[PDB]
Amino acid sequence: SDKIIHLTDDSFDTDVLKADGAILVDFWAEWCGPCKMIAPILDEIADEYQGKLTVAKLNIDQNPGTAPKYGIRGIPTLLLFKNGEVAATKVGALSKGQLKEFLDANLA
Repeated sequence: SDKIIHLTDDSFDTDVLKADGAILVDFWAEWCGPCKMIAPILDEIADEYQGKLTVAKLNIDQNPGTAPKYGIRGIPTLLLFKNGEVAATKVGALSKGQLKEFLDANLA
């Protein structure tokens, strides 16, 4: 993309778990309706939140390893990482407005 980290099983530790800041990970798949529905929305958020957090996308079919370690079932699942630790969790789609509220409240 441009600002979105395109994650893999092998880059997860470095990209997410080792990052000095907040990472908003999207677990998601090509066939998933709601994932695709929010994909443009993650684009918007990556812009508005520059220097506050980085957005990262793990497609859980091309990267099957990492999902089971966070007990993911329902997709999309958005996970806020704070310096490699999960602060917050949202399952399913939500609008841009609903995601602002989530981040703003959990980034504090």
